[PDB]
Amino acid sequence: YTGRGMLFLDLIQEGNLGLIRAVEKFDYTKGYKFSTYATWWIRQAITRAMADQARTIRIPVHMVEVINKLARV
Amino acid sequence: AAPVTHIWYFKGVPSRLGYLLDLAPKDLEKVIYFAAYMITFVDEERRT
Amino acid sequence: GALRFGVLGPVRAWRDGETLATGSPQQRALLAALLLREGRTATAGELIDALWGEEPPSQALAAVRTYASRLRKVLDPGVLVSESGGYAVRGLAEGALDLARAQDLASAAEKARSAGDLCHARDLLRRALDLWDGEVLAGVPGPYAQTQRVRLGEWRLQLLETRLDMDLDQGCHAEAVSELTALTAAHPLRERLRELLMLALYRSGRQAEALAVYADTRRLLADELGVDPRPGLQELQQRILQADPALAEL
DNA sequence: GAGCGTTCAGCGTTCGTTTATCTCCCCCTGGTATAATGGGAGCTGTCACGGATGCA
Repeated sequence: YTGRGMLFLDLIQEGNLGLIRAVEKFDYTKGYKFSTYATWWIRQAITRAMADQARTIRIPVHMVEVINKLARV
Repeated sequence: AAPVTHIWYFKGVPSRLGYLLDLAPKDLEKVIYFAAYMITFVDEERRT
Repeated sequence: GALRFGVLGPVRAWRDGETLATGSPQQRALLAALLLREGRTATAGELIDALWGEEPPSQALAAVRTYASRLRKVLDPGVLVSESGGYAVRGLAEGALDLARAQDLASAAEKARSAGDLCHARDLLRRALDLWDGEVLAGVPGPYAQTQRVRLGEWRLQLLETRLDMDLDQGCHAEAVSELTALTAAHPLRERLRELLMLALYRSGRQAEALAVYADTRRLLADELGVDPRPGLQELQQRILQADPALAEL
């Protein structure tokens, strides 16, 4: 997700918040590796922050998901 | 939340930074940008 | 079910000939303020200003909303749209508003004048003037309605002056004097109406009475304003004094 | 007095008002369970002058 109005190092720090979230909600009772669980939370934190901090005029999160959806189609 | 240091007063000619603390500019680059430690204080009396 | 609206008198609405209950004076103010934009949306700010001007009550916006809701109960669904936080009247047929109907007749009359059909032009103006059911926006409070009373009342007089000229051009001098005496009593400072009356009197041969019209008017304008009549009135007076034959030929 | 003539009157009588209720979408937040584990990347050549700053 580099090169979209957010600095590359800034993306790492916001994703880093997602990682600390994931460890508090992870356990061995599920028969799966930590890597599969973590990547969901990493992607969530990065994409939400990108929605909330890239544009000069802030756009609400649900308008942002509308425009990128229509752009791709 | 955390204090920062003015770009003007350090990182310039040495007539303005001045070596007010006897530290080289290479030394300063290492400490304020989190690459090397400084001993801000010693209990030299305790140690004795 | 065809909605028609009247603003050239008391603010009225009809549906299939049945009279609709347009409500309180403030609702007539709101309706008039919305009707005169001809489908352009009026913001809530403009509607508050239209009803109360510089001194709105602290909860005026809730009152405006109440009046807007009540209009929806008497008018058909979908005519009163809610748009951009304001309201507009939409979906009316052409000529549903008497003001538009009066405006359409007046524009055709100008073409008829340019085409030389003075008889039809007189009839078109006659049909137009009959739409005035008294005072425009009668009994409607608020500063916005006040501006329209003066503006549209003057426009009625402007159309009235033109019709008399066409009537006088066709030789109908004797009918015009009778209506003009009532009009000059109501509008004593409107010098153009006295100009038409004096010309009508001369063509009706009442030169001495025409000169009597000048003497009270000249005194009256001196009494209230200290001003002489306009040069157009002075030259017309002189042409009677010179017995100019070119005034009597149509 | 007859018969009607002006004009307060306070009183109703609901209509006037603004002011109080009450139902609804943008907006913000949280959550997904195979495994996934250290960047691309854009440069580069003016010119002189001087003083700091490194190092034989």
